[PDB]
Order: sequence, then structure tokens, then C-alpha cells
Amino acid sequence: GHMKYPVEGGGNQDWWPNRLNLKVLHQNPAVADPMGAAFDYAAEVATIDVDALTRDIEEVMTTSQPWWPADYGHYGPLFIRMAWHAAGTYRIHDGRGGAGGGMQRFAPLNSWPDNASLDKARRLLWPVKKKYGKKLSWADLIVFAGNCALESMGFKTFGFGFGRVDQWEPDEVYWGKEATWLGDERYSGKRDLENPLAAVQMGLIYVNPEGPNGNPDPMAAAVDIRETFRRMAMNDVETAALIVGGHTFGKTHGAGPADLVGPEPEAAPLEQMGLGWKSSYGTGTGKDAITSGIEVVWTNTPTKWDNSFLEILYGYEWELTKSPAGAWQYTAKDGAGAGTIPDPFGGPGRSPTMLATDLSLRVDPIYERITRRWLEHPEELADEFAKAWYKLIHLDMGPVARYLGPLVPKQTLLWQDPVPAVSHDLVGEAEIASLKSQIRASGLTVSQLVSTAWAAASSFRGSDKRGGANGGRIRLQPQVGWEVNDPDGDLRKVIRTLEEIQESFNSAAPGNIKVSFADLVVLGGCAAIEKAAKAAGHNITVPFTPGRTDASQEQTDVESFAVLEPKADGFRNYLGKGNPLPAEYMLLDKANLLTLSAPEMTVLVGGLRVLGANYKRLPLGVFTEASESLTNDFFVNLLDMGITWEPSPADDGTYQGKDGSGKVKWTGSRVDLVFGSNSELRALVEVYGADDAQPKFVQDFVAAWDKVMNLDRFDVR
Amino acid sequence: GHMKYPVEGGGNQDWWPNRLNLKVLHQNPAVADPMGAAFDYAAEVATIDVDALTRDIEEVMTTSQPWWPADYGHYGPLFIRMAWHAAGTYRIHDGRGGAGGGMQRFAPLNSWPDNASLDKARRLLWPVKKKYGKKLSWADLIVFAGNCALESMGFKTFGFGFGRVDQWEPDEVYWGKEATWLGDERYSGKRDLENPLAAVQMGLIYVNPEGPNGNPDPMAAAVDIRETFRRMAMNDVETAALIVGGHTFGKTHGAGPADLVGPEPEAAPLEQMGLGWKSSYGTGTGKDAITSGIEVVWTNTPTKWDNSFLEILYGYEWELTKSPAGAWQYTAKDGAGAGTIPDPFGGPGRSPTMLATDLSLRVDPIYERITRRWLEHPEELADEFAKAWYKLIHLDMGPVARYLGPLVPKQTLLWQDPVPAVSHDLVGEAEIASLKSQIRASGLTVSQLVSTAWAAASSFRGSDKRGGANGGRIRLQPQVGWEVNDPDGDLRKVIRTLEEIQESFNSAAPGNIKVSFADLVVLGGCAAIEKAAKAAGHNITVPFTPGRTDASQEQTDVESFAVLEPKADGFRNYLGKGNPLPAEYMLLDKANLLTLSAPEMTVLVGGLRVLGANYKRLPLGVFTEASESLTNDFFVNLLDMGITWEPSPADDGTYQGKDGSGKVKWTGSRVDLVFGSNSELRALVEVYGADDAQPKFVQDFVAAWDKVMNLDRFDVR
Ligand code: HEM
Ligand code: HEM
Ligand SMILES: OC[C@H]1O[C@H](O)[C@H](O)[C@@H](O)[C@@H]1O
Ligand SMILES: OC[C@H]1O[C@H](O)[C@H](O)[C@@H](O)[C@@H]1O
Repeated sequence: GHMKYPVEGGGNQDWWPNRLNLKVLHQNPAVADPMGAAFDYAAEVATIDVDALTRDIEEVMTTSQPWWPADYGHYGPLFIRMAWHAAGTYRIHDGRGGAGGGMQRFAPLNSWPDNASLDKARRLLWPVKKKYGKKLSWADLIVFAGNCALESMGFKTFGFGFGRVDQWEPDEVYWGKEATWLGDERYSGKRDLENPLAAVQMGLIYVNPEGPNGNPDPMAAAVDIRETFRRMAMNDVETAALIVGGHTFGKTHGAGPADLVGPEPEAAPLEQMGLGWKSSYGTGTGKDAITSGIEVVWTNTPTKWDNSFLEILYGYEWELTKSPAGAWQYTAKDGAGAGTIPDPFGGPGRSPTMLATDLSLRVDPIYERITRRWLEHPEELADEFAKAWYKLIHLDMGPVARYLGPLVPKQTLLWQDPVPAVSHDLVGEAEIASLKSQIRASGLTVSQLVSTAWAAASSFRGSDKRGGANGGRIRLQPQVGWEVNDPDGDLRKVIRTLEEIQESFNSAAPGNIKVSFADLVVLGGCAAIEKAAKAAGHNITVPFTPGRTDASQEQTDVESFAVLEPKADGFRNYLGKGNPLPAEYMLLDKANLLTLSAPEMTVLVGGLRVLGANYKRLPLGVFTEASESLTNDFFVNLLDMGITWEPSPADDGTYQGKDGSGKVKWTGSRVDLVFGSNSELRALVEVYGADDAQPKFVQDFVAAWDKVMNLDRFDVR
Repeated sequence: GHMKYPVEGGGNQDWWPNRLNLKVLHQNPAVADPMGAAFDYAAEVATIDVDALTRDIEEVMTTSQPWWPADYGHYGPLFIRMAWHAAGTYRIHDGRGGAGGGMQRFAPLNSWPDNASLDKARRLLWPVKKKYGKKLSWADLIVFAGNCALESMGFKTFGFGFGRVDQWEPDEVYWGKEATWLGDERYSGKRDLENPLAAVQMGLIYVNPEGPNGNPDPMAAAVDIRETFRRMAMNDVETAALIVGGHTFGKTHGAGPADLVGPEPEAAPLEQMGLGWKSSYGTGTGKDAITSGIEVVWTNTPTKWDNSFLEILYGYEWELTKSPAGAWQYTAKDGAGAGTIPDPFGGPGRSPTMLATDLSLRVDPIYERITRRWLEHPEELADEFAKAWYKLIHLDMGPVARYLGPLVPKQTLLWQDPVPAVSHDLVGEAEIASLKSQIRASGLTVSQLVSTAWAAASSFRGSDKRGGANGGRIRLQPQVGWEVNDPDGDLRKVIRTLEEIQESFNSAAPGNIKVSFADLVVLGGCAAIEKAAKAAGHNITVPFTPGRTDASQEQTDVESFAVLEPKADGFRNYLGKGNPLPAEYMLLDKANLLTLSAPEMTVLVGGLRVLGANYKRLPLGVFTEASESLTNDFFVNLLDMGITWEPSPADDGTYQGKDGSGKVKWTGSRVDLVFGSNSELRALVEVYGADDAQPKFVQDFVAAWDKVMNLDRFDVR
């Protein structure tokens, strides 16, 4: 290699390529954010004139620009594409991707080959952003532009939520191992796609427009479509709807040779003002645009919603052919339909053309059955597409509470994981006290109590904001029978006891107050923690925010929740099979998902260990002599040089810690030892392990607990 | 390559290795710091019982530990070494390194080859840290241990300052281009060392103990010593003193084969608890320790200060020889002095032994002259050593105001860049107003006025805290004749006018109030900025903290200040010759040195441009129609897509920006264009470029100006 300046990207990952990267816990730091801590986007966007906004976007769409002139004089379709690529990175495995951070404007995504030209697309909207300033995020604007495009070309959309917060440095996501753009080192078996990924190649949104690995076989392309879309939460109906609806607008761009297209934005030179893919071919823009290399124009009404796409697809026979840049497309057999497809810049007509993936929709059995139906019933398409699209651009916004502004529809949807609205008066300070008492009297140990509250709350992920302790989904499928949550243990026992306390309280009922199961689960941990803190000479009181409600099993899509099952929870010292990296990297990814900082992550492991939140209540990492008592013993003992650590002879990624007389005194996993071993983590352990550290540990621990308990609580935030 | 998970170090620098790393401007982020914003180290350390602490460290030094047992039963010398390696990374070129952040405890430094065994040393102190908690930083403790070591073996040290604040993630410093440990790709010419580096090889503190490139030639080794020490601010006397004083204590370690030493801390396995270099040789510790591979014991009194080192060096003749691990050392000719040097663990005696670098001190003309003197005059050594050591561990603490606790000596020293204490009453709210008025009336333009303030204040560097607008050093050598500051321009003119206003006010004098020249320079910019703000419809008032005093040329080591001359200041659109990377990376480095965040960097470039802070008052980047008026025009115009950018035909790393009619309307440097071209910077530009942005720009700009005006003001902080 060759070490570089830090200003030029060099650092410690250059010496030890595989070390833990603690930087994933301080993504998008306050200092980096020019808005200042005062700033509350929700507050700003809810003052926004939506009509004025729509009018301003419409004006942009219909005002062509020298530096990237507009197909058919209307940018709408490009804006639709844009919005789709914005939302289309989302994947269900980890909730990462999606249009929620406006990440498309930063690396790597701003320079993905599949996002060619979208740089131009984004730039075009600056005039709108200029006008709205802080009241409108890029995150919100990019997908809204796509939604206004649909409107302005006569398709009525189902609604729209504002509220995506802009970020100031790019979100670090794992996009695959491939070191080259468009590479494919991500399949095995018949055609099994590497988790978590939901594209077929590096730098693609979903599938190859020319079919798997460039091979234009529609039956084969469908398998990839089906699979990648499933992993972006779209089933068969939604998928079909999405592509047909999509390609009812605009056209592709492959006017001349692929190799006359310069380098992508991050590699572009300075005078290009952050715009890449400059074309030496022709004018290089407009008439001559090379984006994807393909040259299809799907409908004869590229800037209007109607049924041509499905009509064209079924109303001809198709034969293989090559774009002016040598790309596989389809075109109509025996020169049928010649001249009926209009030119983007008033040239002559053109023949009916289609992507290999478009034919999938007629050639695959399931896609056909669906799309033939909509050929004779377009108002069914217009309905399904309205729905899919809405879901597509809202998938990663989590709880419906977050959706903002005039256009949010009245109706809730299953994939929003909804929860009943608060229907009664909420418990006050007195009933809270009262209940806490009752919960300790219930004979549920601190261990069960905390184990449970954690199990509930920690199901959350910051990525798409799904999961959490709201909804009380811990008692429904599939959460109630997750390995890590342990059904074999006593979770059912704990649930039952808690429901009983709920009912009791709910008869007693002072006035019109009721308590939900969801609140009670969380309250339980809070009570337990209060107890465990006393049992080690502290009178701390753990804060609690009531308001959670209880979902029915009907409001809970079992299949959808599959993806939140922890395969690894270092906080509960759980590690089941098939994680990509060893235990400790899993811990970090998990902390990153819970929106925790390294300090927060540290104290939680500390506290959780000694409260015996541990899975199967194993002794690993429980470096205390005391039972169910909240102390920093974890930290003090971790730092004890009188203990000597070796891997267990019974080889199984666990370890023994012996003292001066050779007795095994402590055992522990990798997740436990990495805190005393990694120099950054050990630095933190030394803070909480000092002699003066006790009250501060208890404080910081509670502050963190309470943070995790509140992660999904957008309803009050 | 092979892309990794972010949790495992992968990111965007993998796709474009050489892109700008804006992460250097958010080093050590608040969220990562387990202390919380309330925490005030100054206030904690100042409550520490220093005697108790000395006692507690003494007790550690003399209590040997199984896992790394103590040479001669006293750890002192190891602590000395440690403290030396802690301070020893510092280099004058950029002020980076030094013991001030306690960086030795993190990567890369914790695993430098030269830092072998120091992991053990640090760990040995945990018992102390444990006892003092937040009242004592690892930064302060590591060097203090060294100083207490010196005291406890009977050498009286000159004083000690507390106040180094611990940091939570490692400072990203450029250590050289070498991809292998101990490599050397850093020389050229006769023996010219690559700036900024001050070591001969990668992972060395100063020089090779076996002489240049392992070649044990003393006259040659001395050239390296002279050179590297110079670049760590030591001259000839100081250097000699340091090594002799140093080696009056302890021994080296090379008991058996070099290749039986395991991997260094960062690459060590988990059960080692962050300790590297485990030895399979013998017990691997103590009697058998392998650290550097060499096996020298310099004096016969390894744990006592006296004159043996110099006596032994001069009182024998030396012949080449090899350590048990095949390292070049010297030993006494014709078996003289056999058995007289004692064993670390009560073995038999040993012969007089020396490093090749030790002989340098006798063999080099200049070192010989100096050391022969101290052979007959040990009290002069004891005096010089006391002084160099103090300077060594205090070099990077900047202003003497920061030094803390009972042990700071009374006397000031030239290398501390001192400034007169405040000898009068300071100007209050009215005199400030009054003078601001007088400065505008002076007919100094906003441009000169700001250019100057900036030139003064921006000489600061956060690295070793040297530089700044305190001391009014702008008018003395060498600052007054710095290319970038422009002597050919009217700096003299501005100085003179200012001195005049100083004098006038000083006669007028309401009671016992005086104003310094330093305060006046700063005040000047603040008035100018207040003026330029009005001239664009804003009544903002710029805050100002009086208290700066004026240094004499006697208090100002000209040669020392040489290193602070900007070879590049993107804020003044200045770029002179011989910087390692292009204009824009220099900008970032400079911002990092000024402790600025990207938002801060951004608004400053914006404001400075339009106030015509530009060097040689060049038009580059001045994207405004208005003169000396504070607006966001820079930002608005940078985001104007109506302008087209190309490199000047007159090829010189500048650019032309033309409009719709082909006329050059704007010109600019790389430093200017990168703000519209790098996606993260462009994101910030877009905040300050919006239509609603005007007041917020002015606010944030002032806030940043005021921050830079105050960088060196530890006297009031
Ligand atoms: C099977 C999955 C899909 C594939 C393989 C695919 C592929 C493509 C390609 C290659 C282009 C040409 C880009 C260019 O050269 O300008 C394109 C354009 C376009 N795509 Fe799709 N796409 C897919 C799904 C979608 C979806 C789900 C939508 C929206 C719901 C959509 C909307 C559009 C639009 C509106 C354009 C035209 C943009 C313009 O006029 O510049 N596509 N698509
Ligand atoms: C000319 C530059 C220097 C070189 C090349 C050098 C080299 C070395 C080496 C190779 C060791 C043996 C490492 C080991 O096996 O423990 C050592 C030890 C030591 N050095 Fe130096 N040194 C230099 C300057 C200094 C300075 C300036 C000081 C302090 C002011 C110092 C203080 C010590 C002490 C106290 C030890 C003994 C450590 C122990 O007993 O465990 N050295 N040095
Ligand atoms: O009466 C309504 C209350 O009791 C119900 O049975 C629900 O479980 C609870 O969430 C609600 O607050
Ligand atoms: O009066 C003599 C000196 O005192 C003043 O207060 C100023 O601080 C200084 O620059 C001046 O030369």
C-alpha cells in the first residue's frame, strides 16, 4: 500500500484493516450540522405552504434548462425516476437504505452507475430549495418532486407525508463486497442472494435492465425482479404495479457509445460543480443523452398517465435488438407500429420498444396473470400503483406519528405497523407510583422484569424506525416466540402476571384512567431497575412516559416482523447462527441500530450484565458477587489485572478468568472481553470503573435505559 | 480490493481513495465523550491532593507485579521512558504529537514498535487512576509519573503543570507514507528529512538505537539525533542533556530472540486485554523481557541519579558487539569493568555497555565539547536536564495560563511565547464603543482592517496551542514580514494608524484604563465587520474580549515562530510553494488546525471572500457585486447554474465562470470551487445560499470570527 494524510483519507484502518470501527456510533455528529441544536424540522415544515410548493415544482418541471434540456419539455418523468431511486435502495434485512435521509445526494449513492443523470435531476430542483430554505429538506423535496410529477401528469396519488430530516454526512451502509462497479460476488446455490443485500450487482437499485448478468432472458429476469423486490418489501402485485406505473412515463437514454461518458460525480473534476458523467458524444445532453445506454421509449404518451404501456406490451410481438450504445432491448416484430412512438426533441417517430425486464411482466406466469387483468381493467392498476408508490416512498418513516403536513391521508395501513390511538386518560404520577409498587409485590424477579422490558424496547431499529416497545407486540407472534426472547424461559409467565396487574388496576380505576399492557411491560423494567439501584445504596427514580397502546395480532404482520428478529444481541449476550462477522462487530451494528453512542453502549452492557438480563441467564460477563443489584462491578472486575484470561478449553468462543490461585473465577464471551481489550472501549470502561464512578454510572445507565425505552415514541416526541 | 462492512472499517475512501476527508473537522465528537458537557477538568484537577498523588505513584513504582515484574524492584525508569515517549512524538512543523492529548494510549501510537512494553507501563498505573477518577486525566498522569519517577530517584525536577484533557478517540496524524513498520521512504538529497516528520523511520520516536538504517556508526547517528531533536524543538545542549539524563536510569531489554515476541496491541487477541508483544521466550517477562532487542545497562546505579553515565561513557574504550537478540551495541574494550554493572534480577554482574547513539555524544565534536564539560561539572548537567525535561513534557501546552496546580514554577521561559501580564484596568463597554468609532474614522478600509485581524488571530494552531492574536506579535519579526501577511501591502500603514489610535486613547485615559496594541488589532476587525454588516442592512454587534497584552521582540523567539508561517491559507485565498497536497486539502488541514468545524470553515470562507480579506486583494472567489459588504453573495453565486466553469486558459490552477453570453463574470481558485463541488460542502453552501439564509449567515459568521479571535485566550477561558 501507501499511507496517506488523514485529510486525504488515511488513518488506523490502514494498519489493521479489520479492527472494530467505533465511528459507526458517532455518525452525523452535532458539530457537523450547520443548523444548530435549536433547530426542529418538524416545526419548520409544518409552516410550509404546500400549494405554493407544488406550484413552484410544476414551474421547474416545465422550464427546460440549457445544461440538461428536458425530454418532451417536461422533467416530470426524470423526477419520478429520481424519487424511485431515492426510495429504491431500501432493504428489509436491516431497514437501511430508503429515501429517509436524502442519502442519494452523497457518496456512494450520488455516484452509483444506476443513479446516472440524477445529479442533474437534483440540481434542477435547487431553485425550489433556494426558495424554501430550512422549511424543506432535500430528503423531503426529492420524493415530493416525484409525487408532484405523478400529479401533474394526471395520476392521482394516494397521499404524502413530510418530515424526513436532512443529514450532513453520508450514512455508512454495507452495499456488498464488490470492489468494482456493476460487479457480482453476491450469489451462490441456485440463485441465493447474500443477506442483507437487495440488488443483483454493485451499484444497481434492483435488477439489471438487460437481464441477469447482461443476458436478456425475460423468464430469468423475473426471478431477479421477484427476489429483489421482495427484499424491498414489495410482493407480486405491488411489484408489477410499480414497474408498469413507472414506465408509463418518460424514456431511457443511450444515444451514442457508452465509453464517451466521463467519470461519475465523486471522481469528476472541480469545474463540473459536483456533476459527473459528462458526455463528449454530440452535445452530450438532451437529444444526445447517454444515461443507461439503453434507448427505449415505452409509451406513446411519455408525459401522461393512461394505459399505453400495458397496451403496447400486449399489443405486439417482440424481438431482440441493440441500442445505439450496444445494449439489449426489445422492439416490435416485423416493423409493426413504426413511427407511432414520438421523439423527445421533435425528431421523427420511433417504433415500440421495451426492456428485457418489461417483457418479464408478460412472460412470467404470475406477472402475466396480474398484468393481463389490468389490460382490461386499468382502474385496478391506477389503484394498486397509487398504493405501492405511497408505500414505496414512505416505507422507512416508521410510525405514522412522524408523517407531517396537509397531505397525510386519513387511512392507516398494515405495513405501517399501526397501534390503537390513546383512547383513555393516561396514568399520572400517583398511579405510576402505585403500579411500580404492585409490580415489585408480584414476585417477578428483577431479572425477568428487565429481560422483558429490554426484549420489547430493543426490537427497534433507527434505520427504518420499525420495532420498539410501543404496540406491546412482545406478546404477539412472532416476537413472543423468538429464540432470543426465550419462550422456553418464562416470558409467558411474565406476560400473564403483567396482564393480571393490568386488569386489577383497570377495575380499581380512579376516574377514566386505563393502563395498556405495552406501558406496563416498560414500567416493569423501570420498577425493577429502581429496586436494583436501592439494593446497592442508591435512591434513583427511573423516568417513565406513558402513552404506549396495544396492537392486536391483526395489526401485526407476522411475516413482516421476521426481519427484526435479533440473530445477535450483545446486550443480552445472545449470538445465534449466521451473522456475517464475529460477536463483537455484531454488538456495534446492534448499538448503531439502537441509535446509541459508545458511552451509552458501554453502560448498558455494564448494567444489563449485573441485572442478569443475560439470555438463558448465563453467567458470562456477570462480574459481580451480588444478585440483581445495580453497580459498576462489571467495569471494576473487567479492569482487574489479578484475573488472567484464556479461551475455554471446551472451545466455543468463550473464555475463563482465573486468579492468583488458578481457580476459574469469571467466565465471559467475546462481547464481554472486547470492552477490556479494545483501547477505545477500555478507555470508557476506566471511567465507569473508577472509585468515584458509582453514582455517575447509575445516572448514565438510567439515561440510556430511558433512551432505549423511548426510541419508538414519536407520538410524544 | 474487497469492500468491508462499515462496522469493520469500510466506507467511501475505498471507492475514491483520494477524496477530501471532511472527518478531520469533527474529531473527538461530543457524543463520544462519556463525561458530558458539564465536565470541567480544570475545576477537577485543581481539587487534587498532589502529595497524596505523589505518594500513591511512589507506592506503585516500588510494588512489583507478577505479570510484568520490576527491574531492580523499581518501575521508575520504565515510567521515565514512558513519559519521554509520550512527549517524544511532538514535532515543530505542525505542532502535532506531544503528550498533551495522552494519545499514547490509542492507535497508532499504542502499537508503535518504539512503544513496546509501554502498554504494560500504562496498565501498571491503573491503581492510581482508579483512585483519582475524573480528577486526573491519563494525559496528565502518564507524564506526571515520569516526573515523580525522577523525583523519587533523587533528581529534583524544575516544576510541573497539570491540565492536559483526555480525549476519547485517537487524533488522526500523518506519521509518514510507509506501509510497513520501521520502513524508510522519507529521505532524499544528502540526508534531507521529509516535512513534517521528525523520526527517521515509521514507528520510531526519534532515531534508530543501532544508528541510521541499523548501521552502528556513531558519527553518522549523531547527524540524525541532531536533526530529529531539532525538529522536536531541542537544540544541542538540550538534546545532550536529555539523552544523558535519560540514560542515567534503567536498562534496555533484549534477553532472547526477537521473533518470539507476539503481535502488538492493536493486532493482539482478546484475552490479552489490550496488551501486545507477548513473549514465548522464557517466562516472557522480567528476567527474560524482550522490548527493543538491545541489552544495554548504562550505569551501575540504574535507579539513582548521579554521574555514572557520563563517567562510564568517558572512562572506557568501546568495541562493537551483539545482544542476545542479535542487536548492535557497544561494550568495554579488553574485558574492562567486568561484573561492575548490576543485574536487574539479582543475577551476576555485567560489563559496561552502550547504544551506538550513546557513543555519538562522545564521538561528535559538538556533543563531546558539551558532555566533557559535564563530566567535571555534573551540577551543570542536573541543571540543563531539569530544564530540558520540563520543556519536553510541557512543549505542547501553549500559553502558561493553562498550566495548573501547586507545582507550576514562578519563572517564565522564552519557548512559552510569553506575554506581559495585564498591568492596567481594561477598557469597558463605553471605551470599546468609543474606540470602535475612532477606528472607522481612521479611514482604514474594511478590507485592511479585517485582513489584519485575521492575519494576527489565524496564526494559532490547536495542535500545540502556539500562535494567535495575543501578544500582538503581528508587528514584530517574523510575522510582520510574512509573505502571506503582506509587508509589500500596507500592513505597516495599518499598524501605524493603530498605534496612533492607541496613543491618543492612552492620554485621554478615563481613570486608570489602558489599551494594548494586540487588543486594538482584534478590535479593528470587529469594528470593520460591524460596519460591513450595516452596509447590507444588518445591525449586528460583534463581541469583543479585552485583555491581550503586547510582547517585546525579546519575548519573541524569531527562529521558533518560523514554523507557524502559513505556506497556505485558503481563508485568505493564499497558496505559496511546497505544500504536500493541492489547495483544497490545505484548506482542510488549516481549518483543523484552527479547531473549526465544516460549518465554521464554510461561513468564514464565505464572509472573508466578500470582505476582501483576500491576499493581494485578488478577485478570486469574490462572488459579490458589492464592496466591503457582508452578505451571502458568495454562496448564492456559487450555486448559480447560469454560470459555467472552466480552468483558465492561462493555466495556473484558477478558473473562469462565464454566463449565458460567454463573458467571464467570475474567477476563482480550487479553494473556492471545491465548496460548490464536493457534495458535503455543497450541502452546507446550500444552507447559507437560501433566500431565508441572510440573518443566520451573519450570526454564524460573527460566532465563528469571534471564535477565531479568541483561540489563544486561555487567560480568560
Ligand atoms: C424492474 C425494475 C426496473 C428497472 C430494471 C428499470 C430500469 C430503468 C432504466 C434502465 C431506465 C433508463 C434510465 C435512463 O437511461 O434514463 C429507467 C427509466 C425510468 N424509470 Fe425504470 N426501472 C425499473 C423500475 C422502475 C420503477 C419501480 C419506477 C417507478 C415506479 C421506474 C420509473 C422510471 C421512469 C419514470 C424512467 C424515465 C426517466 C426519464 O424520462 O428520464 N422504473 N428505468
Ligand atoms: C537518542 C534518542 C534515544 C534513543 C534512540 C533511545 C533508545 C532507547 C532504547 C532502545 C531503550 C530500550 C528499550 C527497552 O528495551 O526497554 C531505551 C530505554 C530507556 N530510555 Fe532511551 N532513547 C533515547 C532517548 C531517551 C530520552 C530523551 C530519555 C528520557 C529523557 C530516555 C529514557 C530512557 C529510559 C529511562 C529507559 C529505560 C526503560 C526501562 O528501564 O524499562 N531515552 N531508550
Ligand atoms: O379499557 C381500555 C383499556 O383496556 C383494554 O382492554 C386495553 O388492553 C388497554 O390498552 C386499554 O387502555
Ligand atoms: O505605555 C507603554 C505600554 O503600555 C500600554 O498600556 C500598551 O499596552 C503598550 O503597547 C504600551 O507601549
